[PDB]
Amino acid sequence: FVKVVKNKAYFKRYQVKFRRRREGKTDYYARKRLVIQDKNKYNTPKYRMIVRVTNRDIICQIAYARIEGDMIVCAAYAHELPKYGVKVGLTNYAAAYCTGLLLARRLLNRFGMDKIYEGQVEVTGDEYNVESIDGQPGAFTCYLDAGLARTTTGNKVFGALKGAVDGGLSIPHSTKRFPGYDSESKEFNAEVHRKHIMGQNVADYMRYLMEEDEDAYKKQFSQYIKNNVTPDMMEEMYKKAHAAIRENPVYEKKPKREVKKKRWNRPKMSLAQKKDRVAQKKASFLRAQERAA
Amino acid sequence: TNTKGKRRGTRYMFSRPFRKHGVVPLATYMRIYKKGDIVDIKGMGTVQKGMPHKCYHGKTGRVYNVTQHAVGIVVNKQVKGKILAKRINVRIEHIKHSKSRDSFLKRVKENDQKKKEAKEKGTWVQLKRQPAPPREAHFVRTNGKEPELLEPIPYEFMA
Amino acid sequence: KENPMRELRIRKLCLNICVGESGDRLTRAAKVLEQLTGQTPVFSKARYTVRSFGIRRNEKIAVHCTVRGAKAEEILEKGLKVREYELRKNNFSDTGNFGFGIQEHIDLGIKYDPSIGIYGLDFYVVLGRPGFSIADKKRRTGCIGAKHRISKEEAMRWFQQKYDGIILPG
Amino acid sequence: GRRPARCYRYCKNKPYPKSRFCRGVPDAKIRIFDLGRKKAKVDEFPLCGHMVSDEYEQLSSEALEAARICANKYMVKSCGKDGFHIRVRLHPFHVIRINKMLQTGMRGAFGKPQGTVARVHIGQVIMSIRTKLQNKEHVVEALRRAKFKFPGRQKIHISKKWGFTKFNADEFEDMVAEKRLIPDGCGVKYIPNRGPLDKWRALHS
RNA sequence: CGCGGGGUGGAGCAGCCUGGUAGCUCGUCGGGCUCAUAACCCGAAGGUCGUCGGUUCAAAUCCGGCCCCCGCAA
RNA sequence: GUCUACGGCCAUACCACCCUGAACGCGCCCGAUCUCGUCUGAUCUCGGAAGCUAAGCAGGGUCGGGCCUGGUUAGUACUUGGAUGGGAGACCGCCUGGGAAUACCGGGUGCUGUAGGCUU
RNA sequence: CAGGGAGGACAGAAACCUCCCGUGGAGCAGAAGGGCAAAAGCUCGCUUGAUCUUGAUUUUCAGUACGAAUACAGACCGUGA
RNA sequence: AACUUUAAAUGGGUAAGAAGCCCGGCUCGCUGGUGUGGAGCCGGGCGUGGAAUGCGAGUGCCUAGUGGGCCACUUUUGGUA
Repeated sequence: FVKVVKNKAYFKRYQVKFRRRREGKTDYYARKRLVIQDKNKYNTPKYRMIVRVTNRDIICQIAYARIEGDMIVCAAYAHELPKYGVKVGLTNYAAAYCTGLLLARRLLNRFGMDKIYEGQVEVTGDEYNVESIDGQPGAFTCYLDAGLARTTTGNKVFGALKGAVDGGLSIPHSTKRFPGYDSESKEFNAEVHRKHIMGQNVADYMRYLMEEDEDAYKKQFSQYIKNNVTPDMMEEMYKKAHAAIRENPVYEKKPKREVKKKRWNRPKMSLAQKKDRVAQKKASFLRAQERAA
Repeated sequence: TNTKGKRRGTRYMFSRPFRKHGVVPLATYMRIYKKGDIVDIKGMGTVQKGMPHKCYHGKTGRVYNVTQHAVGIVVNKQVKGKILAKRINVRIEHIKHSKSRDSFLKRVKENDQKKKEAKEKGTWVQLKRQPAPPREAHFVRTNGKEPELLEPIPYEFMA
Repeated sequence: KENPMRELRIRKLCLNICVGESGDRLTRAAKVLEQLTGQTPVFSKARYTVRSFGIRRNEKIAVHCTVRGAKAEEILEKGLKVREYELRKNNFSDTGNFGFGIQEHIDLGIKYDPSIGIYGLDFYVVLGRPGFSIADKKRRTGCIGAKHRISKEEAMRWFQQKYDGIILPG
Repeated sequence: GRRPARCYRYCKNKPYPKSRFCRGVPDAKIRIFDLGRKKAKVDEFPLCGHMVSDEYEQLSSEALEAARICANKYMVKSCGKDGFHIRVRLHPFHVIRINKMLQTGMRGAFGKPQGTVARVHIGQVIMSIRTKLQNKEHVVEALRRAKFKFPGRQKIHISKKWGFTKFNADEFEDMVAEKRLIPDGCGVKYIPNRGPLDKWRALHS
């Protein structure tokens, strides 16, 4: 035959990697260039913006590194958008912009900076940057945590970036990965970026399914029909959501009802039962062997 | 004669421990260092920038200057009958806090805790550390069993 | 009452032609794959020089293409008509895949032309199951598990009910 | 020919085995470390002898080769060619050096690889012979005749182990009885209660 | 045992450092020329490069341990 | 009780096989018009919600391997200091202190930081 | 990655394609050691931080130079969102 | 000896307070969600002098001779010695 690969010596000399690296969640090579802070700052908090695009949700958090583990100071989820008038389409580019804007305005409310650094209110998609006002507290600055997501042009991770910048956060960025950036001539179109922010790219597809075939329209989009979201008013719907986010960005926690304190889990079996299993296994194998002879 | 290389004879000393290779743990990078912190030095082979010289391995010094990615540490080196208080620039990967100093800083707290306390009570509590004194007179109980006898075993050739 | 995503699907059908020589010999066989798959194939280059075959290191010696979706369903149906729906025991792999080699491309239903010539090719079918995309995704890569794997026996019997192709020893 | 063994006797320098650094070494004289009826089971040769060294000194490969023949020459005459099994437990790996000359003198005096030699300590077994229990004084006599081929003095000891195994002879018949040892030809295999239960069923069925 | 150097169709040779194509003198064999030999003419084969291993995209080529011969060191 | 996002320590966490997963969640999954990228929407990106715990994932089990931690090995090997100790030497013994590691035999098989859910 | 197993016309021990295992057993310009797996290795894209100028320190040390290097500071940049 | 999962004894750094703690407040052109962080300045309160033993310490000039060594226990290199 051939030699066995995973022998006794394989596991003896095997070094396991980090638990997050084994699960494939952290990118520690990039994390070293990330949130950790220069030694002449002496616990100056280095804030970073964590944006994760999930299958049914979009998570936007702001955290800074600590020795017990990095701490979330503010978070915003895409499922909070039903409160702000966005029933469905919670994972598109337009939903990432609203999630980033909700995180942006919520953080400024908790720091007393709601009135200062308003940001973009009449969104166009241009190259906007927040500038600190003299005689006033400085503008909040942070950096984007792309994670393991491939950052190409038009990524939803940069959609939450645009919502955060327009909310009053000074995040260093370049308008190369935003949608509408023409690759061949190297220029950025603000109107095309506005359409993706306003969800008008989805509006073209739903209208495209009107002319081609009705059956694929109901299969591809079902809750759009159920919640009565035609392409016409999504530009009005997102403007309603943008105004609703800025007027009340504070979060209210759901009340915690008393838990029944029951274990759905399988408890770990103790040593005495472990030692009893092999005594019963050995005794039964002997008497079953006795019936054969 | 031997060579005068920077890393001559550093085969095992700068090497990584068994099954401890790979990515450097990130808690070293996010540990603070102030001026005058007692710091011991232990070289790491993963990061080749800012490695201390082989004469500073295992030594303990104090920090005087802190840069972005490294700190400056005053260390003592014996050079042919004299000790030179010299300064080196060592990167953060090579640096741990020395836990020799905290025991004195720990002990000062209970010396100060027992100084302000019991001053109103007047009880004189001993504060100086004492070496292990001779044990006092005590009684050993042999209740029941008599102390059994030990016999030197006869020799037998094991091999 | 088996689970609906335990149904055995076809992940990819891979085609490859190794003429073992660059120049006019190789580029004409690429157009055979172009007009059959409907897509431009990608050339396959030599790993190292073997002076016996007349090849060199990094010399273009093969051309290959991978077909997905319903087109791979149609080409596999076309290919087994050439082999009259029969396979040997050893053609199936231990991981649930199989393949075979046909004599030439004219048996598929494409007319010969003098400007290209005659070329043989190679079939290989990579079977799959819903959930095989975990092992090659960038984000949360992981194994598929022992129950979810396709055994050799399970791949052989899938060929029996679907295409009614007998597997005789040889 | 070669130098007398008096010079290369004491454990002078560090171990110097044949490797990349020490090359061009001629082959050692001893090549057949085991002889007799070595293709034998464990239950017919319980008695084991020993030749235990008594000095921290070096045994050359020629001395091991010479004492191997003398131990075999007497043992064959006594119990035949297949009533025993001799084990030479010293493998010569230390290469010795010769400063071969032909003027230079001590200019660049580093030794050439003359031959091999085996380090042995006090209380270490040089040769061990397993055989049947009744043929006992033959082992002592055969090992007595091999003592003259070795420098210094060494003792002959009758082992408490069952043959070449590491288990006592008085306990050996017990561990077979409730199946704690399995005879693996020349040696025996120790089976603990730590493995999977499937192999326990195989031993009991 | 040390340094400088060589081994290759049957006898002698080239071709290596700057590797991409192994040539030539004599010689062996077959036919022709002559009554026959020689001479001459026509045609064809014969070169794992001493062994092992590495290298480069490939080793006669570049490198290291080892067999023989010529004369050298003491 | 448990999950998700970001982590700290980096196998008590890994590996092999099997069993169970209420709710949310994570995912599997449905398509390529737009952003984007490939031979191929397989990967990535984008747009979604018909089906599902099959898989990923969580938990548990194996007289499991590995890993962690103890006993034994053993006051053994070794070693600081000492002798007008022994021995021809090789080496050994004693006083004074310190003190290992295999084989073998036991126990365990992830804790925890911030934010946000679910079991209402 | 080295390597191993299993398959597929030529194709065999190896020419090319596919699947699985694979803690590095490959590779990093070289001799050796240390170090490195979403990299320091392989492949692409863009560039010239291989640019200019003060100081301080380490290494051999006499604690002098040269060479090499280490943390900085001021500019001008490259690259990446 | 140019292998190592383990791994001593001997040994090599550091600490055992008054130049130490605990407060309150100013300055900064350094860093900025935030009198954030750091550093420097002040002012104030704490003496059971915070292990054993032993000993007065610190410091500046000028400067001869020396720069062939050898032997002894233990460790060890080359060499048979």
